[PDB]
Amino acid sequence: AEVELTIDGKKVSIEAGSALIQACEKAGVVVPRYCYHEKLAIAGNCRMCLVEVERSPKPVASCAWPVQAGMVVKTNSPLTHKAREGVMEFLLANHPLDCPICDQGGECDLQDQSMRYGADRGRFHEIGGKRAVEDKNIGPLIKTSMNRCIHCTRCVRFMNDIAGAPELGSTGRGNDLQIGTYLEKNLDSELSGNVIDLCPVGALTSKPYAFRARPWELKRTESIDVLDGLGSNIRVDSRGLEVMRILPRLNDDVNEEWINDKTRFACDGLKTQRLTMPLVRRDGKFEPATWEQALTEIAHAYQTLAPKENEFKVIAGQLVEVESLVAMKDLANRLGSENLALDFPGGSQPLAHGVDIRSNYLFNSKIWGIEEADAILLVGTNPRHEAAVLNARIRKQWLRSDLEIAAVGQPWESTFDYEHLGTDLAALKNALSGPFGEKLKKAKRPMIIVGSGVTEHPDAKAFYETVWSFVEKNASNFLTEEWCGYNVLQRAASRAGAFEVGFVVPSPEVAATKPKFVWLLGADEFDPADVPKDAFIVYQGHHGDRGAEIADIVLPGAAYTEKAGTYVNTEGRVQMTRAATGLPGAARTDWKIIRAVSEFLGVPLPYDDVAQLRDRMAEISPALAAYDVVEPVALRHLSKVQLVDQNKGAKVTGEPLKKVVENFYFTDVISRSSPTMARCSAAKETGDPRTNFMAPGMEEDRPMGQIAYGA
Amino acid sequence: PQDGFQGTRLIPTGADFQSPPDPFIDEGARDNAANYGVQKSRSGVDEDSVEGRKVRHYTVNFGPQHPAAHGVLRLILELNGEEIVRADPHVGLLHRGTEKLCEYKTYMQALPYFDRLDYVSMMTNEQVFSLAVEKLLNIEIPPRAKFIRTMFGEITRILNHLMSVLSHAMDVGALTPFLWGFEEREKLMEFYERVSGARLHAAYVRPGGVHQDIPVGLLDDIYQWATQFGDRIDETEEMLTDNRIWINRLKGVGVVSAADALNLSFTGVMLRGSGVPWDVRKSSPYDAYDQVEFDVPVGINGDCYDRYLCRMEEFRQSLRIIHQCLNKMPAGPVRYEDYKITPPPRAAMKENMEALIHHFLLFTKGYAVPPGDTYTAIEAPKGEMGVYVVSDGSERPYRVHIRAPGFAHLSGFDHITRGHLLADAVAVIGTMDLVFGEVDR
Amino acid sequence: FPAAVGLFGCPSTVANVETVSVAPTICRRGGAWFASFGRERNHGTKLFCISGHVNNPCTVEEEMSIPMRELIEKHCGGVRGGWDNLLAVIPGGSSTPILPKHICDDQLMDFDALKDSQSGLGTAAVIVMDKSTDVVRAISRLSHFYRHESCGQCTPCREGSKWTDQIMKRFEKGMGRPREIDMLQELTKQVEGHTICALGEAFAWPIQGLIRHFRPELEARMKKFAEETGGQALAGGWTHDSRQKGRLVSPGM
Amino acid sequence: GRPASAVMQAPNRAEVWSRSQRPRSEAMAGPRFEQTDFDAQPRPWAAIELIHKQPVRWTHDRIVACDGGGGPHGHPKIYINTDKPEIATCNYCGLPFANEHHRKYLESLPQTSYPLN
Amino acid sequence: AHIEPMWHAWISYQVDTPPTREPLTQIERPWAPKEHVPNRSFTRGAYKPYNTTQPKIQSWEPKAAPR
Ligand code: SF4
Ligand code: SF4
Ligand code: SF4
Ligand code: FES
Ligand SMILES: [Zn+2]
Repeated sequence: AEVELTIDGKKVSIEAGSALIQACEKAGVVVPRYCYHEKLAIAGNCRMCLVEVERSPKPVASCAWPVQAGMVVKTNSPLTHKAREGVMEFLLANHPLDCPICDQGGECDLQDQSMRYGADRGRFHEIGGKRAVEDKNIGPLIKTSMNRCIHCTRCVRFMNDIAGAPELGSTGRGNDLQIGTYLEKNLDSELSGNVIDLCPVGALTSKPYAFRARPWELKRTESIDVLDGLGSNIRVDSRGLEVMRILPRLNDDVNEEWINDKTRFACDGLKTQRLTMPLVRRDGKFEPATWEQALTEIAHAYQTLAPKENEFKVIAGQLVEVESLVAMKDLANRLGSENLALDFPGGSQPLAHGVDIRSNYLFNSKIWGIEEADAILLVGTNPRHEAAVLNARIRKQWLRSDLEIAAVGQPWESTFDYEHLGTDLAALKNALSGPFGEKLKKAKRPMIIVGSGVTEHPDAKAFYETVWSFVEKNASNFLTEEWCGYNVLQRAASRAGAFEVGFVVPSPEVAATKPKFVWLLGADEFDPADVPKDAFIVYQGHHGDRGAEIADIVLPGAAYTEKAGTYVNTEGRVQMTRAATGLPGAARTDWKIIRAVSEFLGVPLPYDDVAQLRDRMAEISPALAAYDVVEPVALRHLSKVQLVDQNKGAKVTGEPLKKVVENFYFTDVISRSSPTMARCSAAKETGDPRTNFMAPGMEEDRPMGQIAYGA
Repeated sequence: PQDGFQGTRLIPTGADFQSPPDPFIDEGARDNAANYGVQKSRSGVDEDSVEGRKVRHYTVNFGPQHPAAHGVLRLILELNGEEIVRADPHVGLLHRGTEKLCEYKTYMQALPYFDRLDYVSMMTNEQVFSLAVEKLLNIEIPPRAKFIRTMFGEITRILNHLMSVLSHAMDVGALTPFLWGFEEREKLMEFYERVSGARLHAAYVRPGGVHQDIPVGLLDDIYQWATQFGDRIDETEEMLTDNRIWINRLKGVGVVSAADALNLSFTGVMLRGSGVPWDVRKSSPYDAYDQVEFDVPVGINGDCYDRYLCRMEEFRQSLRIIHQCLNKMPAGPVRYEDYKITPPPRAAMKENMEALIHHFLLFTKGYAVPPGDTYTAIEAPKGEMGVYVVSDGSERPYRVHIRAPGFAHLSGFDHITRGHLLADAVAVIGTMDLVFGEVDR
Repeated sequence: FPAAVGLFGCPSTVANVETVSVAPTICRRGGAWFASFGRERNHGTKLFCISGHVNNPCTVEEEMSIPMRELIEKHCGGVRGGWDNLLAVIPGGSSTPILPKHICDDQLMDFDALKDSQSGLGTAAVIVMDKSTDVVRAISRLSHFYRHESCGQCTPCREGSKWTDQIMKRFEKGMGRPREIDMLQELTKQVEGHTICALGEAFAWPIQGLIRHFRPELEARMKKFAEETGGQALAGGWTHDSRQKGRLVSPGM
Repeated sequence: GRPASAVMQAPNRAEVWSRSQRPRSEAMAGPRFEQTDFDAQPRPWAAIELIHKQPVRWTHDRIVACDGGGGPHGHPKIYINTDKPEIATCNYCGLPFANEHHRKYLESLPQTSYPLN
Repeated sequence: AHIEPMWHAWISYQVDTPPTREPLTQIERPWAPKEHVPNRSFTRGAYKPYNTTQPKIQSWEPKAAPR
């Protein structure tokens, strides 16, 4: 129950067993902090949150003091003024005079709480000088400047608890206690860059970002990450033409103040291999074209080919937004094609789960549902390389509760413990018939999670009926008034939204019709068998990569940091990006390109504006008009039809499940063009813990340094 | 708001609350000689409302490209022969949006804007902005800063009056006093350029004191100048005070009564010329003024001649104040000793951590001014200069409005000038002492 | 609190060896038997490791609330070179404030009694010092001991045990001005009750007690260093002419 | 881009020293450079070459203080740890320091960043 | 603008010691202009400004793979 205390004269209620600092954020009372973070364990080390409490001889650490029945707390007394002034004097006594050369300046808690809570002048002038410690090499991503450390312990708590990376620590004792790894070794965690933001000071900073920007000259845009299927909420920091860095922002339902390194550190690939002009293939060379003489060249080819039903084919990639798929579905439909493929392997044939009921292809227990999960079965997915910040939530629930995890598929190095039940459908069949099925049966909030790798497999037909049959057998556990045990995990931002509007091959009759005109709508990981050699290929996208280099005509579209596009994440949350910058060169918005060519091809699309297309969108599925929320699947039990009734006789092959993410750093066009990810992969290949590994800086073997970054 | 869409109760207006004068004691149809048949509608046959909208008086654009315009004024004059029937001053030709630009600046970043309003009185303009922010900051600037600001406040007053009085004499035709007095002001801009690094836009007086301390030879050189400045006042006194052409160009010209001068928003000499004893440094003492003795020149006829005699007396009173400041200059800091407000010494910023953090935050974010609003006014050399500053509680002002004395004075131009000749308009522009950096802002 | 959650998260209690080494005797002999010694609120016997400038250092078991001089002058043979040669005693271990000769004369070696001296019984270690001691050196060595024995977890003792050590190392050789003695007094009181453990008190108390009874000694050698260098020292230990020799000296140093 | 005063990035260094530095040959080109005296153009010396002709300041102390040597004229006073067998550099001015405990190791390296002597 | 820098201060009464007797004219700077560098306006030696930074976005170099 919520107990009642008074803080600064005002009354506040809060659940018992809360920290007193927590009762302060409820009572609208500002309390200074360095070591305390809402998402970490309480450490008690900084001494900046000391407040006055009755019947208490000495100031109490508000972060570590349990709220009592009827305490009276003073956060503004002479005791608190004297403590905050004195602790600021201690934290600033061996702190380096490096505020001009530090990348935390203008965004520093130590200068903002020194200005608000400390004296204006220092009394520290010792002839002995300040403490100086040596710098450290913890990989290619995190530049070190350890004189700045104030010993808050936020990065060691994050690395050990949140991320499951127990390599960072604090060796030593006294004033010589030093954060780092004992041995000079790389930090191997996809959540690594999160210690840069957690760091109160700039001792742990970003190597790619070093010295480039100041925070006051940065425009702040609240957008969505599209580099995986979770739709992590991000803050995009731009200085005019150029994106400078990607920060996480709070969404406890989705990402929980964390982003992974690829979401974070691949933004430098937004400026490197871009498409800015239409190119028409002439005599085996790509020559520039005007937009008119590119759409005309497309229209002429389509007229010459005369594609009948389903000889027009469209493949959509990981980063496509719903304003493009709904616009492309309307273009192909009026051209006579229902052949609407997807970029993954097996993305050009009917899918094992259909798209009639949304609960077939979603994460039906929410991402927030893992917060309650008691038993989780994993089917053919590496939650680290697919949804890195969702993998952390599983670990968080696991450490603090009796959560049991087992998995079917390829073994993976994991941040949590799990039982490997096998690699194929025969193993999964024993898994449910065996102890983990009984564990799944006996548990409250049971959770089966199917990865999109299964949907790519030969036996997705058979895998998906096996799982759902277990679910339907076990409702009132799996299908209750408030619970959905069935989950499908998506690793690409475009795919749930593609399912939302039917952008999927309907029948093998459609899939068996060889196309002669193929539009690759941002598609770059397409299987070579899904693209005919003699088809007229049109590539639309923002990067010159595998898709653009095999096409006859390329059309420059927008990237996600320059469009306002809808994306649906793996659980069916509908989110919109916000443009951080304008369009480069002569690039267009993708749904305008599709609408523009509908003029040239003879079938113009009714809408001429984004609102008219978002009205079209909302009558394909009305959930697309409800942003930031997840709609409940009304007819949940109708998922039996496409999952079991439609998947009964399957030629099971027994081929084991695959590892669909070979390289975490390279998963799409933006990542494959990022210099920072190129250094992450290369350092991970050889283990070089050095900060300047393929970056500017002096080294012992590099006396003169280099201007090259990423080489 | 919503009710205004359709017809509702009419908002009451000054015409409604008009009252009829009592006929027992009313004497005369015009107690003012300003409206005594020296305006429009004193000739012709019909009024200019109907059947008269087809004709014009002789209308001449007096400025902007005009010497007597002293800059950037477009004074549209309607002449009946060589007599002014209507004067319409058109301003905004030096309007540069200073008050909007101040809203995208920190409080430090906005202070150089005040240098450029009355741009012969830079350090006085700086003071009124520095005293408004200091009031909203609830801080007390040290005694040495208060004595530097009053001494350079009166050095500024002399600099303005040299430009004002001798520009005014130049317009009436006297050339030589202008040349003599511009050596003295050329002398006094050394004192500016020695404490600041600028002859004109010092950026010296700032919220919290002054930017730097005066150099070690400055007080002796100011006193050396002071021992001869009396003779300078007397030789310009020697060409104009008794000159019979000076007396007949200014005596009886631009006459404003005491009760109308207040109603016209007149301040300074424009008000004190009419016989009112009023000085903002006497009535609301600021800085070190309540620590010095000075007299207040007050005229009795409210004309260009009395205003000239009051300004030539303020030369002598400013030099009198300056001497006392030199004598009473205390030791101590020239900046409030709080590094959360004023920048720390460069030595301290390079030596100590809390000094570096404070230097870094004061030059990027600025200091935060506690929320509220204030009207602060000082006796500027041209009148009551005021500022209305609204504070968010953040580091940028929400609103900075400058109350410029010459804006209030140029508005009463047609009131006092209609009926005089074209030369008398030139006489009234110079006695009213306009600088259009403050008029337009 | 260990009584709830302690070792391995289990209910726990920490107790000293001497505390536990008497309890069985407290039963076989009696609570009244043991409560027969010391003063009203202080009972029983005590061990007394009496080191320092005594002519016969030794530990001894002796009754609590014994006057210190008789404890020193009888069990340990008395102060080296006689009682008059005594200058100061640490009546507990290094974590208790120093006591000058003039208060040692009638001091009961007692939990409550040493408290009134603004000190503590501590561990009943008794370090005595002669009139030939460098007392600031003795205290500064302890301030150096605590700089090395701080864990480094919290801001006040990780930064304050090193800061206080550098001040004490300066104060030995008089590199400082007297108003810094007050500045060091303030520093210790910003540590005193602002820490995770009592080690912050353990390095602040010995400094404070030295300020409390030996400031003229601290003042005498600050004055001497000034005449030695031809000028009063600046804050931090810099010489008066630092600015003249092109050093960096903030206003007020 | 005919003369060397329009190609060499600096008189003391020919190539660029930053990732983003536009080469001089790529910025002295164009119509704005068609009747121009190239050697009259501002062509300052590269500081990256100059700082590295400084010799190492050898020291036995663990921690060195650098304030730029100018007193108030220099830079904010900082402290450089010299524990790694590597030349420690001041982050403000680039002056090189080494600890004598690595004198034998540094005088064995095939190359270095600053003159050891 | 033909007056050398140190003498520009002496002619301006900004110093009293002439550059003959002024120690700061002795700090050896190998990077300092050896020759006299006056105001170069109205000549072909007039300073021409330029971007010192590389462009901010790099376009794809097209690579049309063989069909
Ligand atoms: S962390 Fe960086 S910006 Fe903040 S106080 Fe320290 S040096 Fe200055
Ligand atoms: S490196 Fe940063 S997060 Fe880690 S202990 Fe030091 S200050 Fe805290
Ligand atoms: S007081 Fe205790 S916790 Fe704090 S630094 Fe000293 S030994 Fe460590
Ligand atoms: S916030 Fe409570 S001690 Fe650090
Ligand atoms: Zn340096």
